[PDB]
Amino acid sequence: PWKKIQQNTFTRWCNEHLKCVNKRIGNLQTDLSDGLRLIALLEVLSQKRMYRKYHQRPTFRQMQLENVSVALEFLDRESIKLVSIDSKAIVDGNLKLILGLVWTLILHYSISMPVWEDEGKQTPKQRLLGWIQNKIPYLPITNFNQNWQDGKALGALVDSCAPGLCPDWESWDPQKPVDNAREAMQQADDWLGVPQVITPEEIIHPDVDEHSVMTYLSQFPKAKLKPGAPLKPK
Repeated sequence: PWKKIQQNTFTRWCNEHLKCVNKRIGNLQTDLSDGLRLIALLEVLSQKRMYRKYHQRPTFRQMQLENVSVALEFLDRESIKLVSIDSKAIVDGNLKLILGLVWTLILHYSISMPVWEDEGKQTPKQRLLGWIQNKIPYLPITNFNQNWQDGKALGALVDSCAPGLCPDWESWDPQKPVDNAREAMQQADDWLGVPQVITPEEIIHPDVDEHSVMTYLSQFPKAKLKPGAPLKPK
């Protein structure tokens, strides 16, 4: 069951981007095969259009391979190195490899490229880990799994971005993981506008993979306080 968390998160992350161009993925293992959603997703992330024309209604496997080819040449031109990916992998629904592709895109567009203020030559994992640490310097943040399990750090992070959103996170009962996670995230979703690409039940699970957590947490650096945010002190 928990072995679907990365798939779930990666799927939500894609939909969050695909909605603006009115598209959505139902099944990650099969909905990027005709290459149309993959192309759409790339156009949104890079804000650039494809180098050549593609088939807007690929019924045949050939047209799908050609379609993914457009998406893959696009990545090749942007100098975005992919891991063990060919068109055949996407079109045939090789789950493990398309997930690798999504993480590659997530890593590139969400952590490597973006401009981040709040001051936070280093691996992407280090950059995000550095930004987060700077936000809550009173918690030893060294990883993207165990540090978030009790759900208190999530409250600490949200309140750090907008002091007053979760002011008494420190007094939160550590043995109520989901309630802490939900509270923190729902507030981040509401007033910091970060989508819950990973759910509170998943973020605290013992098996949660660092990638899923990084995908969700990679959304805080560019987050901004909304107007009318209910803030309460001590």
